[PDB]
Amino acid sequence: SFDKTTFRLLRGESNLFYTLAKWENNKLHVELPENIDKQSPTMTLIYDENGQLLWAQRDVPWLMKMIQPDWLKSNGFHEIEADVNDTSLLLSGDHSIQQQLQEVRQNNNNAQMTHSVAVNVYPATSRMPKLTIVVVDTIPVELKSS
Repeated sequence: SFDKTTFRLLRGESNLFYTLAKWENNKLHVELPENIDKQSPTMTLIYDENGQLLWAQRDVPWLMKMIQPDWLKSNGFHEIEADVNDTSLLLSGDHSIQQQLQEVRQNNNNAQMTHSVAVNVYPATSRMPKLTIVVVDTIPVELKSS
């Protein structure tokens, strides 16, 4: 389930990467230093107006397969369910949550995890072509803080 905090985090990251991105010589450039890459747990994906991926913050095949093409045309919100192993492949970043994730695995037979997804479509501007930015919250809602 979405909460206001998640809405702001996802939208904020979307704006961060839209602002960071630049189009030059017919190509998208996302010059991303490491400390900003690790700043947030979220994972950002950027597609062109035809739904083709231009840049991914991290490459996680199972998740990419779950982002439906028809979700990339207009602003929206979506939730994707996945098993614990897939979530571990998506988080695979900072122990804190990871430690909690293993706790969930042990104490549940086949717990289902749910990941929050926000889609933001940016109309073309004088300096950037039309872009669709997808931001995935890598911390499943079952593990969210209160």
